[PDB]
Amino acid sequence: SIVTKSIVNADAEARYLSPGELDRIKAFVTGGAARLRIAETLTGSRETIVKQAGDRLFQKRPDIVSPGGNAYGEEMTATCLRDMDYYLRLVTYGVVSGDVTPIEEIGLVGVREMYRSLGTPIEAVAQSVREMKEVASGLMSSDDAAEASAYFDFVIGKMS
Amino acid sequence: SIVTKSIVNADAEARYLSPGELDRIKAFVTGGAARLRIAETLTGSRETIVKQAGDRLFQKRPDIVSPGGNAYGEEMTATCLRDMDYYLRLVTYGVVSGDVTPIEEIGLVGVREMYRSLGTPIEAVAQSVREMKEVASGLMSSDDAAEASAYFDFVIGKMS
Amino acid sequence: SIVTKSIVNADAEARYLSPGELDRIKAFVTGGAARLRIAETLTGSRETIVKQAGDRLFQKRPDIVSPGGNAYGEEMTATCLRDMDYYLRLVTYGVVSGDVTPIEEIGLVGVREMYRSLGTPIEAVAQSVREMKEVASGLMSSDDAAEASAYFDFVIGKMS
Amino acid sequence: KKLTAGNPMNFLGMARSINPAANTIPKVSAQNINIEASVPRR
Amino acid sequence: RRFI
Amino acid sequence: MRMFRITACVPSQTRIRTQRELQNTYFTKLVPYDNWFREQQRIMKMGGKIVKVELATGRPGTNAGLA
Amino acid sequence: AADVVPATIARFSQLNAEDQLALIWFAYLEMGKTLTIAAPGAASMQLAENALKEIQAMGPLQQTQAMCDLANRADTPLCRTYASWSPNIKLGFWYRLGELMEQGFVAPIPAGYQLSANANAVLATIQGLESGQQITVLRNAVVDMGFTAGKDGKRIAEPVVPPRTKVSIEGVTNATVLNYMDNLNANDFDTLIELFTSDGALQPPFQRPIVGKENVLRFFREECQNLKLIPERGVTEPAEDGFTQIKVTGKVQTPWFGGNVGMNIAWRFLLNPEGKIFFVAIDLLASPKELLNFAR
Amino acid sequence: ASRTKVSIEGVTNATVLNYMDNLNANDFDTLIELFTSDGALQPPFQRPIVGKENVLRFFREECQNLKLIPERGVTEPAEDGFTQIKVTGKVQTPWFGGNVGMNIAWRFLLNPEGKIFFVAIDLLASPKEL
Amino acid sequence: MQDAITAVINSADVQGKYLDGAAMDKLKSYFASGELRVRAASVISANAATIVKEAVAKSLLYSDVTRPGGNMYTTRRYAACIRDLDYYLRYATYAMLAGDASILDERVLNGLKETYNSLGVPISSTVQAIQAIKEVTASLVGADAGKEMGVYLDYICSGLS
Amino acid sequence: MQDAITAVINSADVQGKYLDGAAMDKLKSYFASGELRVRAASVISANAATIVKEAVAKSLLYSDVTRPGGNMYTTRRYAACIRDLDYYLRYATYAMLAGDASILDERVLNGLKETYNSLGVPISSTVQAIQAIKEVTASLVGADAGKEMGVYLDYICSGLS
Ligand SMILES: *[C@H](C)[C@H]1/C(=C/c2[nH]c(/C=C3N=C(/C=C4\NC(=O)C(CC)=C4C)C(C)=C\3CCC(=O)O)c(CCC(=O)O)c2C)NC(=O)[C@@H]1C
Ligand SMILES: *[C@H](C)[C@H]1/C(=C/c2[nH]c(/C=C3N=C(/C=C4\NC(=O)C(CC)=C4C)C(C)=C\3CCC(=O)O)c(CCC(=O)O)c2C)NC(=O)[C@@H]1C
Ligand SMILES: *[C@H](C)[C@H]1/C(=C/c2[nH]c(/C=C3N=C(/C=C4\NC(=O)C(CC)=C4C)C(C)=C\3CCC(=O)O)c(CCC(=O)O)c2C)NC(=O)[C@@H]1C
Ligand SMILES: *[C@H](C)[C@H]1/C(=C/c2[nH]c(/C=C3N=C(/C=C4\NC(=O)C(CC)=C4C)C(C)=C\3CCC(=O)O)c(CCC(=O)O)c2C)NC(=O)[C@@H]1C
Ligand SMILES: CC1=C(/C=C/C(C)=C/C=C/C(C)=C/C=C/C=C(C)/C=C/C=C(C)/C=C/C2=C(C)C(=O)CCC2(C)C)C(C)(C)CCC1=O
Repeated sequence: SIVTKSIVNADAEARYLSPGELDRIKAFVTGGAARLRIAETLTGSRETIVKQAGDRLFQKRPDIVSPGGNAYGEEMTATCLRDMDYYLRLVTYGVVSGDVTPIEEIGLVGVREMYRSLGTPIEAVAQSVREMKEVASGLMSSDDAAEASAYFDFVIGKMS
Repeated sequence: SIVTKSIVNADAEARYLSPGELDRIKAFVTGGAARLRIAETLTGSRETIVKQAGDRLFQKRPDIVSPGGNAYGEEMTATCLRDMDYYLRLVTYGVVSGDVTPIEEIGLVGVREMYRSLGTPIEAVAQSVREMKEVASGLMSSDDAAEASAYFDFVIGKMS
Repeated sequence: SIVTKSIVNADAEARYLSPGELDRIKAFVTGGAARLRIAETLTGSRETIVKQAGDRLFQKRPDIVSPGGNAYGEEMTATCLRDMDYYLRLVTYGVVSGDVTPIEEIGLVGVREMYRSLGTPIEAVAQSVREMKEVASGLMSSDDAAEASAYFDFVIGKMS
Repeated sequence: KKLTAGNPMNFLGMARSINPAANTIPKVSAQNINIEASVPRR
Repeated sequence: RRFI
Repeated sequence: MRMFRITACVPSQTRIRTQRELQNTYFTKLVPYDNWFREQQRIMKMGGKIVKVELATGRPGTNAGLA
Repeated sequence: AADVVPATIARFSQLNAEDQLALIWFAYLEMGKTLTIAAPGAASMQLAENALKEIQAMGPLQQTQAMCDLANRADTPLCRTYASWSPNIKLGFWYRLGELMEQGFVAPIPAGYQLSANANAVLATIQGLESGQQITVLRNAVVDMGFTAGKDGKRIAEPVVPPRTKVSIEGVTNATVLNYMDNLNANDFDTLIELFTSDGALQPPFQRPIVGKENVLRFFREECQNLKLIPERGVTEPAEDGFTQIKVTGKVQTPWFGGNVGMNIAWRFLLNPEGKIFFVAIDLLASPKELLNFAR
Repeated sequence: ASRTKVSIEGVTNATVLNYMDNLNANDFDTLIELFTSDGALQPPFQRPIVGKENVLRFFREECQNLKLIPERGVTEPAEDGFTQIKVTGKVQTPWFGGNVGMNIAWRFLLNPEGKIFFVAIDLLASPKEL
Repeated sequence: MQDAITAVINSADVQGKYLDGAAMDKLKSYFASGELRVRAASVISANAATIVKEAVAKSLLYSDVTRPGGNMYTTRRYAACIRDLDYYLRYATYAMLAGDASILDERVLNGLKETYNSLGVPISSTVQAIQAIKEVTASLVGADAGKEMGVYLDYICSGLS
Repeated sequence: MQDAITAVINSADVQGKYLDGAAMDKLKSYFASGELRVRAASVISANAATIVKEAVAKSLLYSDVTRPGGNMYTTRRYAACIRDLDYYLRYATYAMLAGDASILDERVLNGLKETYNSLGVPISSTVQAIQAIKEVTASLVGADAGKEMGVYLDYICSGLS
């Protein structure tokens, strides 16, 4: 989390947390309720978010669900949607922890290698998350969306 | 080249070229005309090798030439055939040189970075080279095809 | 052999053997019959090769078999002939494997330290191997002797 | 300007002659996929 | 996508 | 971070060293998790025998919280 | 609660081995019209390349037996090799066989065969599905064929059916040619060679003349297995020294030296003034089909 | 002999006539323009050859100083717009085997534009193989 | 590491004897199999990524191993698993080329079993994935070469227990 | 590094062209010279130590450079000087085999002047020594091969001057 990251940064210098590391931990913990709300709104409409996101992706990349595409066929489209729900679940982890480390450790370290082996076009996986950010942004207030979008965009950037 | 490859192997050990290396070089120069004939064959039928192999590729991978595919549209399709032409020419460089380094230094180092930046599905490129290997093989005797196949397989094995 | 050297070279780059390295391996196994012929020749003539070499050396170096010489007396001179037989056996190993590596690992690493400890004049050991080379080269054709010369020379070179 | 090697214009005629067939528009719908029951099990 |  | 504690016996191949060498021949050391694969490969290529490997730090199966 | 894809897969599993095999063939025919097209590039078909060469090299009887073994889950090395492949490879492998069946490289389904009542209904259900659902059902129809050491077994095997007239030529009625064409299409080399003199010679397509009864005899045993050559028209005249020079043309309904099922062919018979053939020339006539072309 | 153009009975195609003139003239460079970018050529007893560069290589490597005399050829249409022409003649110089007395045939599959999309040179081998 | 030739040499050298008829036979047999090994090695290198792709799809994907709670869950661990298999195939190819498993003892089975037991990597699933590699390779290189590759892939499997 | 063959390939590659007839002529010319280059290379390697010994004797010994205070004086510097001459001969042999001097510009001459000028190595004396190496090896391999080796040893000398 933001706490582990601060501690690691401080232990790297063999020293106690600086004022700023403490301020941000204090600010983050006071804001815990807002983060838990965003995590709850995302969790509640996860089914809606992914399926709406999938349809938008296909309108963007009809090739991937056409003969020769990685997600072609019912079971493969279902696996592709399954992956969109994975990366939604990790985005809720990022929001509550205030840190993108849980996202990297679970779903972005070696992702490029995993999708290379499977033959999935990873840029289309980035677009899928770009769709979920849009769909999710409409289910929440503008400020709940600004914080949630940051963690979506980190996934988008890491998958390019 | 076979000469450069053995020289760099010998220089890396601060030694003169070994008798085994010198014998390999002697055989290569003495079988030189046979290799150049294979390269002449590939060069002269480059139009049909690329066209037929490209025609087969899009049948094997229709998605890449569908909406949202990297090679959708005649212009993108032209660049894909250009790329296949690039790789065929490199195979002929490897044939006459008796070594893959001319192929590697020109078109395989950083190929993953280049095609991921462009969004091209690299494994489909491996397929396109594979298709060129059949068309080329069917234009020459089995022994000649075997000599060229080694270099086709090297390109295929690297991108894939 | 050249097989291990190729693999060790390939494993340093965490890569498969390139076509050129595989071609070299194929040539090496084809020439195996010639390698075995030479080694059989040396093995079959080993007793006469060492005996004549010893006579030639002692005429050139009467000091070593004179009083105070390292090989003085029947017991010591027999041991000196045994060492010559050892290095002839090593040269046979180099022949069949096509490389000097078995010679280096069994008989040339730390060879100076051992003989200096025993009080053996290393230059007289180097001379003995020269004598064995002369006698041995007379029992086989020009090509076969030229092949075997590299391994005889290698022992001499490492004994300076 | 005169076309040079590597220029994809040199292969437009080959592209047009091949005239590759695009896939038909897919009719798949995310809303009608049961993700849990459809993902393969091996 | 056009290269012209 | 996760860390391995590894024991290895690395012999000498191409030289007869005269200084004391026991310290670099049979040793036990801590290796960061992210260096073990590379380090294990290097010891193997130098002819070393990996005699013991332990996960000194961290837990097996962790998904989040590797530090 | 439609759940069409798995329910359709359930129906296929109930069909007997014969119906399953017949169904997928007729599904292959619909591909591109009512069923989805194939994308073999999305499968690692190099895994099945060796198995596909073995089938091609088989006799017509063995080929059909091989595919019946696949549908019957019989324990054969091909079925074991089949079972180790991935679902996409399996489907792509069956696709290749269907492509070759149409190309005549592999033996076809029994002549004038008709899909059964149950199989046709399961086909129509597949025809109404969306593209993505079709491939999924098609993937699962074949996923279980071949041999797997475990829980598997079919109730009824579906053996292949156990199974020659005179060929008419327009303008040619020479018996010597008639015996040859009928003997050739009958693969009766032990009889066809007796129409060639001991010093005869044959010229295969894209080859030099081969001189010798034993040579010509061996050639038939090698490069003319299960080969069908149809003559349609010709003409007969004496040319020189009493030898008769007949030029009968036609078509070959079987791949041959890079030829296709629909390639026209020509024969130039040169036989003795007193009987059997001294020379013969065979030349497949080139046409928009130029897939038999080498380079230099 | 050189100062007379080639004459073929029953055929008047320019591409063929130019082909027969250039082939005898030995100017392979002028000869190969008649072939299409996709054009092929079938040497007798051999599989076809595809590619102008490859077709030329056969010409300059195997078709040196040969004289062929067209005798009588026929023309007919071919599918897809190709004009199929058949020409029968005789060889003079030794050629793929056979001297003087062989009978040659030249099956031309001409591209509507006029270029030689395919030509087949066949030696109708006499009862003596030569 | 020692190839088949150096193995025969070492057997004679440890006894301090010249290469006798039986040792020459072993050298001859290795020489005669050389073309077949180099053929199989060329095939494996061309399809190496594909071989691991299909072996994984056959033995690991859509199972408890890759679902949450499985050791191959997470992209981090999935990629780590793909790497291991990639190294197994390549080293089995070296061993096949060399005609001797010593390289497997030294550069594969040297601390690997204890690393796997420390991290909780399931040996059973690893052995099945390797066995799937052996099945996939045989479909590519034939039976004579595929049996040889299976010998050395089996060596790794039993090395991990 | 670039040899005669890759010089042809590179000249075609920079224009994006397959190898045409003229390019194949250049490759043939080099293939025809292969036997001469290989034979010369083996003779030089078998005589490298003696080539340098005679080059040193006639060009360096019994002069200011070997007397005390000289750059070749002290056993270390004498040994370094022989080692350097071994390098020049060995890389010239590489270049002669490759039929291309680019290896000399890359693996010999790069920074060589700076090295010698900072150490006080006499540039004229090393050039005279290399020229002596050129003379000696010519009398060993013949005029044709001697003149071919002369190109690449003269290339080094011109780099140093
Ligand atoms: C000689 C009486 C016996 C013998 C010796 C032998 N030793 C080795 C290898 C090593 N020996 C040591 C020992 C030390 N290194 C040190 O730094 C010190 C402390 C001051 C000691 C005592 C070590 C560490 C090694 C391995 C590393 C190395 O050699 O540098 C060998 C070679 C082993 C091999 O197979 O490589 C041998 C032969 N062997 C006998 O049979 C004698 C009875
Ligand atoms: C959908 C937007 C894209 C797509 C997806 C797709 N993925 C697979 C298969 C797998 N995906 C994963 C991913 C993960 N596992 C993890 O543990 C993590 C972190 C939580 C991730 C991200 C895995 C492991 C698989 C393998 C299957 C398995 O579950 O074992 C497929 C199927 C590929 C196939 O051929 O089986 C698909 C279709 N495909 C696209 O084209 C979209 C861009
Ligand atoms: C894949 C089939 C299975 C699997 C694999 C897996 N392995 C690790 C971690 C490591 N694997 C190794 C392996 C090697 N080191 C060597 O020197 C050799 C010889 C070339 C091998 C094969 C090592 C050293 C590690 C640790 C260091 C590192 O991974 O960089 C993991 C990760 C475990 C974790 O907690 O991160 C995994 C997942 N897991 C399965 O479930 C498959 C059956
Ligand atoms: C006498 C016991 C042995 C002997 C001597 C010998 N030496 C040479 C030639 C040279 N000797 C040296 C030596 C040194 N240069 C240094 O810088 C140092 C340390 C200060 C030493 C010891 C050199 C450089 C030469 C080369 C000639 C020169 O000085 O320019 C010779 C002549 C060899 C020849 O062929 O010219 C001889 C005879 N020779 C023996 O046999 C004795 C065992
Ligand atoms: C798009 C896409 C793809 C999908 C590709 C697809 C959809 C491929 C599907 C291909 C299909 C539908 C292949 C079916 C082939 C059936 C054959 C050869 C049956 C022969 C029957 C015989 C011999 C029986 C004869 C018989 C005999 C003998 C009898 O005696 C009497 C009975 C009977 C008549 C049965 C890929 C998977 C490639 C990749 C991924 C991807 O995106």
